[PDB]
Amino acid sequence: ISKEVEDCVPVFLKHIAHDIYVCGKTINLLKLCCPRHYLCWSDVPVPRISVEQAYLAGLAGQYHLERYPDSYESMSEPPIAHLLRPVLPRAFAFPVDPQVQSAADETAVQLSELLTLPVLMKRSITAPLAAHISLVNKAAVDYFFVELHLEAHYEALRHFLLMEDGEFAQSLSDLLFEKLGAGQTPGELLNPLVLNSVLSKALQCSLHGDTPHASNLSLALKYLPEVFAPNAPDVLSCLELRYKVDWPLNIVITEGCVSKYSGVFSFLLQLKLMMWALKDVCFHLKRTALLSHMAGSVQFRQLQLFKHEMQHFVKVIQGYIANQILHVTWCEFRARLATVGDLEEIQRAHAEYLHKAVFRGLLTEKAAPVMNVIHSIFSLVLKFRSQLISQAWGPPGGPRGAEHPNFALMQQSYNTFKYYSHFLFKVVTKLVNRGYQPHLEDFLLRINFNNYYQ
Amino acid sequence: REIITLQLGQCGNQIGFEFWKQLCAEHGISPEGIVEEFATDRKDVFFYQADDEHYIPRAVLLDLEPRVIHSILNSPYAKLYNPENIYLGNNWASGFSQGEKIHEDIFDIIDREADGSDSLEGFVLCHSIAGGTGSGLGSYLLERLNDRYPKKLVQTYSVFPNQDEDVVVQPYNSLLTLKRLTQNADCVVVLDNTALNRIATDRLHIQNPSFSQINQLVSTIMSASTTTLRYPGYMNNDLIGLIASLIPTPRLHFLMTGYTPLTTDKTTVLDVMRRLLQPKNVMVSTNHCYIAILNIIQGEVDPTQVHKSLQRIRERKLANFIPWGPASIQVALSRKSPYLPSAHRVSGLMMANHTSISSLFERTCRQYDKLRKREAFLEQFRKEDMFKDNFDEMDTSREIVQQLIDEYHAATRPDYISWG
Amino acid sequence: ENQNVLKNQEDTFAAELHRLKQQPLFSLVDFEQVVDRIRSTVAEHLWKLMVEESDLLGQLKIIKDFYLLGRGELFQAFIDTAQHMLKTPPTAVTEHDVNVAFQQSAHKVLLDDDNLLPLLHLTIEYHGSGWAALGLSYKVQWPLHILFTPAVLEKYNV
Ligand SMILES: Nc1nc2c(ncn2[C@@H]2O[C@H](COP(=O)(O)OP(=O)(O)O)[C@@H](O)[C@H]2O)c(=O)[nH]1
Repeated sequence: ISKEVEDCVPVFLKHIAHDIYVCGKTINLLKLCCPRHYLCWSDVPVPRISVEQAYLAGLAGQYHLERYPDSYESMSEPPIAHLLRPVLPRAFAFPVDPQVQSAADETAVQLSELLTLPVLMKRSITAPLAAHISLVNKAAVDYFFVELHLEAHYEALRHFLLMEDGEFAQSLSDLLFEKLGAGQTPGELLNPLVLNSVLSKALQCSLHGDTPHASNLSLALKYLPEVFAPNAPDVLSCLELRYKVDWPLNIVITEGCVSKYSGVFSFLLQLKLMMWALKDVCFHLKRTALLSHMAGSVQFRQLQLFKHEMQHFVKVIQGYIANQILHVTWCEFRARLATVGDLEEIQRAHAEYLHKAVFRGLLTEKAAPVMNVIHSIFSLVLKFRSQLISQAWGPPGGPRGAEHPNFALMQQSYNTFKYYSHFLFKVVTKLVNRGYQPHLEDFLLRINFNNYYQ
Repeated sequence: REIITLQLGQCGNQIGFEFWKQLCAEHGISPEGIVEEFATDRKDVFFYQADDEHYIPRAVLLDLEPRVIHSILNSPYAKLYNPENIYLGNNWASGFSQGEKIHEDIFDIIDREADGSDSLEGFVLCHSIAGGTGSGLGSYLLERLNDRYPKKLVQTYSVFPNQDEDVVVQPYNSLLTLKRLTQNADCVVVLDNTALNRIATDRLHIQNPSFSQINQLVSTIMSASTTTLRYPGYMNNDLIGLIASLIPTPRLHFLMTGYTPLTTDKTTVLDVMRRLLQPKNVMVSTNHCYIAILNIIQGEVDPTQVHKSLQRIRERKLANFIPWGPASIQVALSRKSPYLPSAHRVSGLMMANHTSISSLFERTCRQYDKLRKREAFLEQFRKEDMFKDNFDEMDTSREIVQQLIDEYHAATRPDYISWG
Repeated sequence: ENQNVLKNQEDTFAAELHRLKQQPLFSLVDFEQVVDRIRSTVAEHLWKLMVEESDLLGQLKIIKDFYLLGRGELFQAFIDTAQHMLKTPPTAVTEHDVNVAFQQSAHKVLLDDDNLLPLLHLTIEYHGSGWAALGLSYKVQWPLHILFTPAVLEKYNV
């Protein structure tokens, strides 16, 4: 803004030190991209140099449905193009009117005591520049937004990378999970072919839709696994969804920015992973189905419950993140997206659409402790539920704990999970009092809705 | 996977007829079964897709000695439901025996749809308890489905009948149905004729035509209970995830119903949530406590309100529960449809596991116990005696339902960790 | 002037001052006349903005409603619910404990509306009878900052 540290307060005032720099790069970018009707290089005009009952009910519904496009005409109102031009001759003629009085009054100001006003008042003469600046920013926004339909790119990235669309998220994770747990554990599930095959399969079977937007979707990996570990945790499996960006929005969406988007996919997937086996263990108890209903086992009843308690905690955790990010922060970003009116402004809305989602995610580094307890909790749930699957029931007579005789070991595990739960009840509070983490108030609020502990 | 609804019995066929009609207007559908021109939702589960967009519901309509049954056929929506799968006493035994001779053709009609669908996740029965033909036939079909299709999960929209207590054998018929339902239902959603009749008297002056008007009330609950499945969501998209939270122990699988707008014909979430916890909005008629509660709200809800709202209901404690299960109320949100009116755009429903429903089960068990001693209505009809000479299934049912009555109250106690 | 990111009488006034310069001998009355003409124009314009654009009547209602115990039901209840906590002696963690009690007291009256609460909190000081260190603080908007320098709120605190 200052030449070295030598800023010209006389000409820049340090005010247009930055504005001049911005307008220059934006006109050069839009024009660089292509002549647009509103500007089209020097096409801008005379800018002063200055410086059935169901069917009738259906028709009522048709009008209600048609009301939404009438409301959506307002969304599509900004790129008029033909009316944009009239504003400009009027728009630059309007400055001429101040510019008309200013020159004459400049003679009066010059006549009065050399300068009637302070020497610094000369900033009034350079003021018209702002007019060009306004036109530049507004124009860029339409090209960047309606012409390039940017919101849709954010909307799809949210849908597939943050897994908002429910069907797509469950299937891509589902096929992979069967394979990851089943075998092929030495990166035989990393065959580029299987990865691509599942991705296309996931995208096609999502049913939210097949679109030009679905393009640029890629299934990929970064760190290479030597082998998948016990419980097939893929606790950090480096499967990176990669999203290509077009030249203009390549500037709008920075590589570091999509680097952050990947993180949620990771944790969310692991949550889904946790979810998978549990549904399955209940399905496995339903696989036994006590099919020998002829024999009703007392121990069965007991375990039938241990599964539910561990299941109850993980359903709450997946719920907590969802409201915090899926409907609590995208709504905020959309209001900011509507508000942003300039390239720099657009960069900071998406920037905090994510700096915030990450903060509410708890993946933030300062919040490591809660994530750490989660790991211990999540590890126990994965490994111990896997044990009941390993064993098989036994002869039907009297009390029969021996059905899956390893059951005894699991009870010890049931108590370890509980120990962490109580600890987590104490951990969230330990942090809330020391500083301000308004987000964590929501965490604890849900964890113990009814008791010191459940 | 797509859901197949086995609507059976005259009463059950009446609420399936309306439920499908309710999703006809709510979804982009027409009486012919083709989509409307004016028409982002997940119609795959509930509606089969024909080649020319004839979205035909996967409804299985079972009829027995049909006379008023023909009324469903003489309707503008006769074309809408054309899987071409409809196949031809007031006693539970009379219904069970009739079902057994025709079991294989009705079961092949189940197979056809199962083969036709990409997949089949659950069988949702519009069951009528003590429904004359509807009960007995419904219990038998409940027993066959689990054996053949163990992998799938069953639900029952049981319209438990309470009319202030005509059927003189009503308690006996109901007693037998529950023993099967407890044993062979993965889930059951309970409704009450009197509870809804009391609501009808409350919201409206309608008293004498209680059955016709109450059909709309049962429907609004039924469409609403599956709206999260029918419309796209970030969570509980699958039926199973939803079912797990509502039923924490297998035996206690009966679910209570409520609607925040007793009259739906702005409101903040903090308000809509509080209405579910008032008993005037509930539709079901020693300490007692809920086992776990869930709620689904509809429309463009303001979200920040919910954090305030969820922490808000907590201070209010309007819902009192301390069961063996953890029991946090769960908050869900969905989109109100873009065809139907936006009047009362925000509108909610709650599905909850409550030990109070045990009392309704004990009242029919009370009528039956009184009736059993008198033996006033043993029927002794040759069908009844020949089918059941020992009459010991009623006693087998009595011990199984008493175990259920006992289990519920055990849930109220501090030690359901021990056997219940 | 700053915080922008108002009527232009500057010239008229510049002409006024310019004429003042031309006059040969100092006449305090004319200087006084022109200066107060301007002073008068700034205060009137300034008063309209703050009084209407940012209604002050409400702000004061809030200041008396809390600093001055103008809210009887809530303050009485706050004293009632947190009796023991405030009674016990001060330390570093009692501060959140009183505030959640003061928020708990806010919904205890049940007379609430959006926001209102965000602009108030309780401030306990320890190591320099908790009732002894209980201080109430308000968050002032920029326009009202001059009118409510900490000194006036500091006297209000007592
Ligand atoms: N909710 C509701 N229940 C009905 C309706 N009509 C009959 N019922 C119930 O159906 C039960 C008797 O079944 P019924 O009509 O005898 O079956 P049927 O043997 O096929 O005639 C009673 O318990 C009634 O409560 C209706 O329109 N709505």
